[PDB]
Amino acid sequence: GEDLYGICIDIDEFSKTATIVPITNNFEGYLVAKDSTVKVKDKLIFNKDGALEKVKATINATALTDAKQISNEVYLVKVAVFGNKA
Amino acid sequence: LFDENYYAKAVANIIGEVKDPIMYKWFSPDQIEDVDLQMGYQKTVKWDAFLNANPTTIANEVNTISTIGFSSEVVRLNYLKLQYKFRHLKQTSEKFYTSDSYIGDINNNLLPFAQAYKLASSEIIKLINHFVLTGTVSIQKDGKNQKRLLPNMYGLLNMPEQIKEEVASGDKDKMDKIFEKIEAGLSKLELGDEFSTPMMVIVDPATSLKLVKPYAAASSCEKWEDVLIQTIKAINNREDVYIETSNLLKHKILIYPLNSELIKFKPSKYMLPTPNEQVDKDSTDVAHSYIDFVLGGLLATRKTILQVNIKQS
Amino acid sequence: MKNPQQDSGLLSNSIDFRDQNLIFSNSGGVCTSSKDKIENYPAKGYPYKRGVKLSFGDGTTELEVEAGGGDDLYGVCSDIDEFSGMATVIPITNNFTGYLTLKKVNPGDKLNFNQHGELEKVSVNAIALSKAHKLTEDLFIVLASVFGNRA
Amino acid sequence: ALMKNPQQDSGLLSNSIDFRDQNLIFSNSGGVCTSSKDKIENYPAKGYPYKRGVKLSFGDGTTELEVEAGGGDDLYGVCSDIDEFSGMATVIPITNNFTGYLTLKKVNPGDKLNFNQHGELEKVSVNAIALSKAHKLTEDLFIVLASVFGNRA
Amino acid sequence: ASLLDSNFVPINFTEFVQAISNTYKQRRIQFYENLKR
Repeated sequence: GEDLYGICIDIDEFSKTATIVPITNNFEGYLVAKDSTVKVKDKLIFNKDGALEKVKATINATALTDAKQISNEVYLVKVAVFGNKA
Repeated sequence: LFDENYYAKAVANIIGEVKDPIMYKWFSPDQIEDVDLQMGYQKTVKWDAFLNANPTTIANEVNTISTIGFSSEVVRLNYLKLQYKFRHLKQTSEKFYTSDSYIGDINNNLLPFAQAYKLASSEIIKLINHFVLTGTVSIQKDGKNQKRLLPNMYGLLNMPEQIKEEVASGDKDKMDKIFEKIEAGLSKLELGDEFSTPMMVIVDPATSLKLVKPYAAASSCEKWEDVLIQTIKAINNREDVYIETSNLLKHKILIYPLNSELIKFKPSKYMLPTPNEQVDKDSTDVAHSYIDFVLGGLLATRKTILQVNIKQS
Repeated sequence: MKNPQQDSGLLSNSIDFRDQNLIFSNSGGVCTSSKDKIENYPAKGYPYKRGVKLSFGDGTTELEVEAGGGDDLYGVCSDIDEFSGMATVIPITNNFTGYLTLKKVNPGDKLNFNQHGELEKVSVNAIALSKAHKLTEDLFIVLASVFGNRA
Repeated sequence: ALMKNPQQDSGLLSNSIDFRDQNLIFSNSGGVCTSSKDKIENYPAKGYPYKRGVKLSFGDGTTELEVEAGGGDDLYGVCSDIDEFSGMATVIPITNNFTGYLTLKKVNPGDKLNFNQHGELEKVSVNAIALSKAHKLTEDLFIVLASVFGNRA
Repeated sequence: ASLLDSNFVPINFTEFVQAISNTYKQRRIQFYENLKR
């Protein structure tokens, strides 16, 4: 939503520490998606659970590939995030 | 330098463990000649002659004679330099991750410099081999999202102005139809004076399975493989024919000569992976390194490669 | 073309030191930090010294950058390699200060990128640090500092 | 685009095995049959008149006359070759007959052809007779083997 | 000037890279000699 600060890219569970790239720095990588209804060249918004859903987008995130399923609910999609809209 | 740089010593002591590329089997020892370049082009010029019209009869007195023209072609080969980056553990930080059996954090997927460099190098070579065969760079099974490459950079399968045969979807499993297309392509091949040379065939594993079936009522002691070898031997002056199977290919058959005069491979001497001097260091235990490789340098004559595509759709 | 392909007829006079930077051949920025994030992309057309946008094909080939702006602005091209068809792009997140193409304007004016990657007077993106300088009949450049997107 | 030598390089070596139909290229300069007693003149080139009918063009007077592609009553000769470094067009006068490939307007042997305003041959004054059918090298570039015999009504 | 030679002592990073290319080339030559087809 409007409270987004950054994105978590790594977690050390032993120390319970999450490494985060701030929203001011652009990123290109795989992120969790709400479902498999996302195609290439689609505007994506972060939901309340921190998952990317297909589109009032405060940030500009565009999907590079389609949703790929690994587990029953794990959906990984390659996305590039490059700041905030206006 | 080895006393001062630990990474340089580490690579030199692990360079032997990296396996040789499989693309070396696809070419003769004389077909490969290294060049000194990293990014640029190499151009060559070829001269041809042609007849403008019918000859002129020399009877009585005549001044207007028929002419023979000439033309030149400049052939350019492009080279591209590409780089990859990988993360590894710092040399000083190794001792704090050296467990009894394994070395490195299993949870964090962190490895020492030597083992990380070895695994990274092998992956790069696999990508290089895939390019030399298919002519394209991609990391998806579908083959989409290919890297846009410079022109004059072609592989064995995407080389233009070669004989291309397509097998229809209905005849995908009919080996007779497949061999029919091979025969048509072999007819259209134009080896010229370089016919007396060995030949190389590359097939996908599915094709290799269809080859061993008896030749077709079923024959005795005659299989589709034997028929194909004889058919190629008809046009190569009965020279040796080598058949290879590659998992990289899929429903494709590739036939081309092993003569340097027709097809030659001129890769950069720095094509194979080479470590970079720059190492990213920080206050933590994680470091970054870079590997460089060069792509390009395949030269072939027109209409000397047969490309058979079995439409599986 | 960043570098004038036509050869000059005379040797230049390397005696003066003033007003020797207002050329289209100048690549990069006036003030450059070693902690600036720099990317390269396939070049579609000639986006040199212009705002660029990401374009996706049919999926057969990867994404590229073409000169553009508006809501689709992705970055600013500050350099280009003609041999490799590669455009050096600074992301819109990173801030840039240098000379950019201007639509054919005074210091203190607020500038936004147009559909063709050209700066024009008014969401604002940059502020003009100088006036328009004419290099060719239709070529105008301006020193501008880009600080991202803000309404 | 239209230059005698293509600027784009060739990716592969040509196959020099066949000897038939290898002269129908735009780079084939000169004439198919050429005598040692032919008169040939070079002139400054205005535009790119290669393999076209040319006419004399005069400037204000500061510079000498040059030749530009054209035909009609103003026809002076046929340009058979051009040197791009010097911008000099080799022109054979209309008083000298010529046999070679010339640009055709975008036709069977025996047809009568006259030059148009742009120096291209078109079916019908008669200047030359087509010796073959139109050969297409590009979507708009059509060449034709023709023999020019000057002007005659 | 190859990494196989124990006597080789690379003075700088440049000489190290050249020996790598020479080492690769010698491996290719050895591979074809051992190949029998």
